[PDB]
Amino acid sequence: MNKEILAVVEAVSNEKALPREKIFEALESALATATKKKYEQEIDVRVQIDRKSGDFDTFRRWLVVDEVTQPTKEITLEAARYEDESLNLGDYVEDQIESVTFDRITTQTAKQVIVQKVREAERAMVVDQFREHEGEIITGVVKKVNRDNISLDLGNNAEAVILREDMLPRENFRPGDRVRGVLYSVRPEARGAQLFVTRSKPEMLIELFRIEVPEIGEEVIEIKAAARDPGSRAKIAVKTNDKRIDPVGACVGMRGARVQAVSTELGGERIDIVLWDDNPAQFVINAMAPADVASIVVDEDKHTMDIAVEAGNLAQAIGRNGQNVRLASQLSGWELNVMTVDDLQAKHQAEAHAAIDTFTKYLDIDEDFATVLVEEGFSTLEELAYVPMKELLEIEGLDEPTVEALRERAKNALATIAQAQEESLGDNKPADDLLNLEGVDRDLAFKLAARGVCTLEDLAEQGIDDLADIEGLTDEKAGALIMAARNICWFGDEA
Amino acid sequence: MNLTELKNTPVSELITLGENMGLENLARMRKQDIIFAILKQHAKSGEDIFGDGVLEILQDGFGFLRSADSSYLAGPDDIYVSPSQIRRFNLRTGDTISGKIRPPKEGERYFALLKVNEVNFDKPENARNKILFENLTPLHANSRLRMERGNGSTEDLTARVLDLASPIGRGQRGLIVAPPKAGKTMLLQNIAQSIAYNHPDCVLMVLLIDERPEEVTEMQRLVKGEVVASTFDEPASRHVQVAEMVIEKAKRLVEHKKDVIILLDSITRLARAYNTVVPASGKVLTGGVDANALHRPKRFFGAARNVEEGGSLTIIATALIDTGSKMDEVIYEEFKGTGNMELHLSRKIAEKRVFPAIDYNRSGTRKEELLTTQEELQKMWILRKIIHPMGEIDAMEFLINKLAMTKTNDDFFEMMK
Amino acid sequence: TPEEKLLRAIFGEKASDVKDSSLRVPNGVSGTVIDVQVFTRDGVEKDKRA
Amino acid sequence: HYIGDLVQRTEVELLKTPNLGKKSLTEIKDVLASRGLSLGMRLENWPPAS
Ligand SMILES: Nc1ncnc2c1ncn2[C@@H]1O[C@H](COP(=O)(O)OP(=O)(O)O)[C@@H](O)[C@H]1O
Ligand code: BEF
Ligand SMILES: [Mg+2]
Repeated sequence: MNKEILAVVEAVSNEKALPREKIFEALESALATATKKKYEQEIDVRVQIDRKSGDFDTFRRWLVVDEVTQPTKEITLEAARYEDESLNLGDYVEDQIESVTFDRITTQTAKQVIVQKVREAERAMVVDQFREHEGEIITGVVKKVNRDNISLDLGNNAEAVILREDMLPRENFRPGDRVRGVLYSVRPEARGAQLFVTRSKPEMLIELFRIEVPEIGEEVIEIKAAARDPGSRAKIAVKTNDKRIDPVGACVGMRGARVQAVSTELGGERIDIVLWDDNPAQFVINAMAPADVASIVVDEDKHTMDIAVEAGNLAQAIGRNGQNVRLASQLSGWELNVMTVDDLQAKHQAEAHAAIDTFTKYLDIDEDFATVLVEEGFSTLEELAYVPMKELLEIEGLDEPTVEALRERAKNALATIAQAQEESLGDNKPADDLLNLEGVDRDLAFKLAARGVCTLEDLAEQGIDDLADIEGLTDEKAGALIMAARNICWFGDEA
Repeated sequence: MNLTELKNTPVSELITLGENMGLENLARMRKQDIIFAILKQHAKSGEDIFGDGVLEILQDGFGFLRSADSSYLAGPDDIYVSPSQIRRFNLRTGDTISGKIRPPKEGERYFALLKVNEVNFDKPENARNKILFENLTPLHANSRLRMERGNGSTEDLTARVLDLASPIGRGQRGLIVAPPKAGKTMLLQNIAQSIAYNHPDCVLMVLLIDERPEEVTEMQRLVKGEVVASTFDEPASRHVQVAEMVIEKAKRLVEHKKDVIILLDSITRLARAYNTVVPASGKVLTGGVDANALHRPKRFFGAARNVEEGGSLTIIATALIDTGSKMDEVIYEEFKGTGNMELHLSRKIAEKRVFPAIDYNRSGTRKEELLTTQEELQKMWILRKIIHPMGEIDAMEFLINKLAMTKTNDDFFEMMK
Repeated sequence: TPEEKLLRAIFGEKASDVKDSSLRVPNGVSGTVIDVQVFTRDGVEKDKRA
Repeated sequence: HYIGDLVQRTEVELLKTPNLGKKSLTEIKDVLASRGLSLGMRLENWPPAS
């Protein structure tokens, strides 16, 4: 009995993978799946065999929840006065006494459970390693290639998987080659593959440099950030502490040697090494290289950067798929816009001096006063609504009638915004065909349109439950009204 | 109804009570079973019970409430407590949990505690608003506790002897080194009676280890407070059980800012019991002890400390020597340097019927200035100096003579001058 | 694998015994057993019914 | 006596019924809620046998 359990727990081979705690948790699960067969009532039975102290004791988990099905494990939130349960959750009991013990089929079940758990413990150890050793590039020989993933080995039963997005779109894969990658994820209690290696994630390139460039690793060239389109293009912004270091000529090597070497190691991936700057504007300027920009409009609130390249290099500035921008949009994490080609491509002198259509009636006491003022900007129209008098004194012509007209126009704007709010709040529009229906007055029509229908044809296609939660009516008058509607719409045969 | 209100009553009285309650004559079952059946009948009558018990946790998770007269042992009168209360209040070992209880149905064995009412004579919020024992700052003995009775009796001798040799304070760790036949048990009785009659403000709790049943009866109804004993009718397992009971109870009561005095006799017996209960580690040292078999006794003797923020824990423990064996000698070696208070009882003066037989030479007190004031220390020092002329036997003569002519400390001091 | 060998050894006697390989009555004929006769080979352990 | 009234009885009144502990309650739960019924509901046509 319990002595046999003690013998078999002291006789397990993988005591490092399956210590006594996990062994008796296995036995808990085995007794649970055994009691699943002992009684027709599918129940959970923790048994806490107390491996060190004694033998098993079948417990009946109250399994606190409002339902009743399988009532051996059904208790509501307060049925805890008896026996001193006194708890809304966690209170458990032992109703089953002298349950079935160790039939041969249950022995076979415990056997298969313990062998699959030895496997699962090997998996748990290798994934603890997977999680701790999240580090440098690792070599491995592949075993199987598929359309969605490939499988790799290192030796000593070190299985790993490289997913489709982790590979390259054109890197030919066949079972038997030594491929190198970077361990990236952590998955403690997975079911399929254990280790996860990638060759396409951005930081991979970082570590590439960290093992290639002799400068990085001693923290003289602090790599700032990087973005990557898998197997296509890797942009990377770096920052140096020393002043006599030239990362434009040191990180790449001698006429494209280090960058070219790490590109061949990547499997044919272009790389753009850029110098990181503490200014996001200058950073997004230099990141889109090779490209020149003379129109920089950076707004911090909406996270945008109007970075317009001069006309002519467009086909090279954006590139295929917008890579040179996308990676930039992934380097800083901002948004970029370029649409202008010839019509005032400055995008900063244009919008500042193109308002001849909206500023037609602003100082409409007499148009012969002065033109509009671009010193304040006159370009947001809403933060402009309330400005202090600390700058409302430089321009000439601000007589008292001017501020009186300002107040009148403020009243007009308040009235128009109130009208707009009334129009946008009344998404009901009760037409005459809705008020003319007998028994449906103005508030009833408002609510009927708030239900979701604003016409007459669809009204006849709703039940009593669709009119439930009615305010002003009740299910019998509901049925009366829906019958009148289906008569005037369907049973009337009129149009 | 309650436990002690029935347990401090004799067995014949409980039998008559159970027969008066209309029950199967209970003179056939033990007293614990008598009270168990009486409580079961009272709960059958249509009401709840109000019980009290000191708390014990094993590796299982729920709690056992042991009673006082049971010497904190396993029995049917021990109350069951669901682990939910332990998860709620984190009630460690050493709570006299007082609360409402219900009778057990079939499939159960003990009464179940419904709700908490009293946590060590305090509000259950103290169960959630308190400080643990391992975190406070242990200090030296600050308060001075007088030992002399004050009647001029013939056993007052012993007390006043100690008072003029080495007084006792709150938070002290006293170890008495004495060979067999030196007057140990009546010394325990004398000092306990004096501390409980002179200072009822302080709380007493006496521990007896490996004594005779008549000694247990003479100890239990003679001194105040709880008298916990563990004789030979229980194995070393139940010995360590009651020992850990009383130590965690004292720890929790001290955490509750209470003064707890623990008399213990002897230490070698509990050390042998522990050696009996701890398995071997492949090696045997001098005397036949283990490596970790000393860790339990060490902890047990060193749990004493003075709590300057509230409450205190003092222990007065006797040791066995001159037993012919080695293990007792090495145990005395290990425990003579760990205590902050050492006293010795001689056997040569004891066998001459000259009591008490104090070793005025090897007697000492750790940092006695915190236990003795200005001219108080002056008097004590000059008397130590004048007794210093090498003497054991006629030194005991001088002490006992000048102590028998006189009644208090100041009388002796002002008549010797 | 010797792991499986020591496994099936320490758990008594166990292997791929899913094989039914058991006699049943022919489909269509009823009856009531009134006698059983078992004969063992010299050396084979006799069951309790024998 | 009849479950016609126990249908208007939730589990709150199970452990409040005197002398309903571990095994009696176990049976009350098993042989009731394993036959398809639910402890606590409401019907409408029990009087007229229709
Ligand atoms: N203070 C005392 N006054 C008179 N007799 C004493 C005193 N102390 C010890 N004795 C004598 O010594 C003996 C001690 O016996 P016992 O109590 O069994 O020793 P122990 O206390 O060491 O176990 C007693 O018989 C008693 O007569
Ligand atoms: F009672 Be004696 F001191 F062993
Ligand atoms: Mg004695």
